[PDB]
Amino acid sequence: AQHTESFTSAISATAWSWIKVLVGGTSAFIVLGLIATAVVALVLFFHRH
Amino acid sequence: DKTFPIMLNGQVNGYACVVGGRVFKPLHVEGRIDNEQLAAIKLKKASIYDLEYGDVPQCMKSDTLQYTSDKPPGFYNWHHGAVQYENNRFTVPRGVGGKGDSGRPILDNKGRVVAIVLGGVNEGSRTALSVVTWNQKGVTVKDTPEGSEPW
Repeated sequence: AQHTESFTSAISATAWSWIKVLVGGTSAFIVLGLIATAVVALVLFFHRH
Repeated sequence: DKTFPIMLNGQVNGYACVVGGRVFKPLHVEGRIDNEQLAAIKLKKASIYDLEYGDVPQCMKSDTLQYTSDKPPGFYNWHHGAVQYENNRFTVPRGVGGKGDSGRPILDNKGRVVAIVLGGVNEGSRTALSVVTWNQKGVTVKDTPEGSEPW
């Protein structure tokens, strides 16, 4: 072979979109509940006074 | 009023109060209620707001009514005496404030329960009670003064 092989040689554009959606699917659900966990703690702090 | 206590190894270490529809019990005490009808209830643990289950049948519900809004700071009824504070609890004298007196309700002049004691053993010459109540719109809140050991 005249060329050289790298780590990202076989990764296509359609395959790179799947691993950036599945990574983004977990990051969307994690920050949805993490915001909502601190939202009700603000109401529970504001409920007393 | 009807207030069934909690038995553990022959001594009484807590009290369980009954309001309209629901049955109250402090989390800090361990033991079995003397009412065998109340032992079959599936009481569930919760946060500091002390949520339990009123799974009692129809024949004895609404023993007493919980006190609504528009709270004055005047006279209030208590089992060992009287309390006269709305934002806080009154500096009741000694005798009351020992051990195993948790769960006793605080009633009004019409027999309506306003608060349930949980702590505040002794804070010098003035003793403050850590109770739960409703602040403005019926939302259950928990007020705790400084240095309130579980009583």
